[PDB]
Amino acid sequence: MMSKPVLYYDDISPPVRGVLLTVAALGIKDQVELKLVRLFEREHLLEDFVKLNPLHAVPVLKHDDLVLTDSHAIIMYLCDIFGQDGDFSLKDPKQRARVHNRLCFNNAVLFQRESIVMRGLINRSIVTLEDHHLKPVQEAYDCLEVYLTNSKFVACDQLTVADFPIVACMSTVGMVCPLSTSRWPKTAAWFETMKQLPYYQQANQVGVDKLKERLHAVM
Amino acid sequence: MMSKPVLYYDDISPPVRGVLLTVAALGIKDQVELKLVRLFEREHLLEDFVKLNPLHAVPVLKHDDLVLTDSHAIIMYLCDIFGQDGDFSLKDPKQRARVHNRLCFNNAVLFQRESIVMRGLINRSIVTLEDHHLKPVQEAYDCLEVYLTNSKFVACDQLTVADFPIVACMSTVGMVCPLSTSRWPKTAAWFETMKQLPYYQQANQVGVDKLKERLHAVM
Ligand SMILES: N[C@@H](CCC(=O)N[C@@H](CS)C(=O)NCC(=O)O)C(=O)O
Ligand SMILES: N[C@@H](CCC(=O)N[C@@H](CS)C(=O)NCC(=O)O)C(=O)O
Ligand SMILES: O=c1c(-c2ccc(O)cc2)coc2cc(O)c(O)cc12
Ligand SMILES: O=c1c(-c2ccc(O)cc2)coc2cc(O)c(O)cc12
Ligand SMILES: [Ca+2]
Ligand SMILES: [Ca+2]
Ligand SMILES: [Ca+2]
Ligand SMILES: [Ca+2]
Repeated sequence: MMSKPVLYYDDISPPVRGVLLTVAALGIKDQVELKLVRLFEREHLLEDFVKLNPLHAVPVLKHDDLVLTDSHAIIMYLCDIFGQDGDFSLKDPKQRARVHNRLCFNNAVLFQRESIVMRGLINRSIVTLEDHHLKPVQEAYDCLEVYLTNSKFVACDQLTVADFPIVACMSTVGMVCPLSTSRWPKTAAWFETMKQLPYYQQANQVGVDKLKERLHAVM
Repeated sequence: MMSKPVLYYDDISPPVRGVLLTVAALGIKDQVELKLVRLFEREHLLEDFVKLNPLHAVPVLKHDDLVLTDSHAIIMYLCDIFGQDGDFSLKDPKQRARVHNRLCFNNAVLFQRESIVMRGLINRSIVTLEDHHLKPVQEAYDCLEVYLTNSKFVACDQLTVADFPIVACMSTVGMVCPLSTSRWPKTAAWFETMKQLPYYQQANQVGVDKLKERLHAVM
């Protein structure tokens, strides 16, 4: 009779996969109900979903009357109510701020730059990738490489929920802007490490593979 | 001998002014030291600042060894350590998530759309504003109008720190995409309310006026 959060989702979306990765890492796959909202079917444009989220985007989390409409806020909230006593705890204010700071980096920099390119490719706004498209992504790689020089994972020396949105993005934009282990060695090593998490395949690779298939169709 | 946070800032920046508004609202203007980093002088490109923040952007907050490089994470952190027992408290997990959700809206939607237009204008990438420029801003207004129909302020019925980044942005992009009280009545009424906060003039209007002058020069 506990209230279960409901995650409105399409796992081709990197923001969605950041949450899926988080749900698995926190061990709460059984406490979060899923509700599929298929982007290529345009189910995010249905009147109910637009009423739920005027941004008409996934993911969305509904928990009782709480409606979160950004993967990054969903991730922090799931940590608060399910991860306070574990390895992903955000109880310490400086630790919470370190993690939040890198969530902001993903939301405002890395995913923004990935989505300009990916949205243009999907809607056929771009047919050929020019340097104007990939240079901002490589600048984001440069920043990530600095972060992963200063700590072992994106926000500190331990894995945190901030690694999950960034790796969801990294594994997506990587198909059009591949990581060079020589130019970004700390980032490549971190990427390889994250792919080895036991839940990486079901929480992130499935969705990447579906998007790769959609991109092969449009290119 | 308490450690004072240091805010690296230029108040022409809406993200900076979201923090300045927060600092005043929390009553901590005396607990946060300021360090000016002038964008038009290119002080954000100096080697020290780039080492501090590879994104070479303001604001930055340094507190002991903690370095936050996004206004939205700075705002949440200042609430945690200075506002836990007051009217802007984020101690409740659902309240924190509501506020964080609208910070994400500002970081990922409203400010992103404001900055594409403002950056293009400043660097002369755009000389005339076309519908491709203002339509995404008006879509963001449509979402904000929904939020302000469901609650009195952006995140709930009380003023929260989420109102401050959004009003910093709103007062900036408003100079190129004016709010229509007939098309967005709840947003206009909220905007007028925020302008009446006693700290609005020094924390936000000064910086807007400087940017208006910079825009008059470039247009
Ligand atoms: N900042 C948001 C971004 C969400 C987002 O952009 N989702 C995309 C898929 S990657 C979407 O649903 N797009 C549909 C649309 O924009 O109409 C988050 O992290 O949740
Ligand atoms: N998401 C960041 C954005 C910061 C940002 O874009 N700041 C701009 C001024 S509005 C800047 O310093 N730009 C300089 C540059 O990009 O080189 C935040 O909210 O702090
Ligand atoms: O934008 C999209 C859509 C999408 C949205 C609406 C629609 O009708 C069909 C596909 C689907 O997957 C994505 C994955 C990304 O990594 C990204 O940056 C953007 C998108
Ligand atoms: O981008 C800028 C710069 C800027 C950055 C670097 C520089 O060398 C000179 C001005 C200054 O003020 C801004 C205000 C905004 O509201 C915005 O969206 C973007 C900017
Ligand atoms: Ca179930
Ligand atoms: Ca309906
Ligand atoms: Ca002082
Ligand atoms: Ca130096």
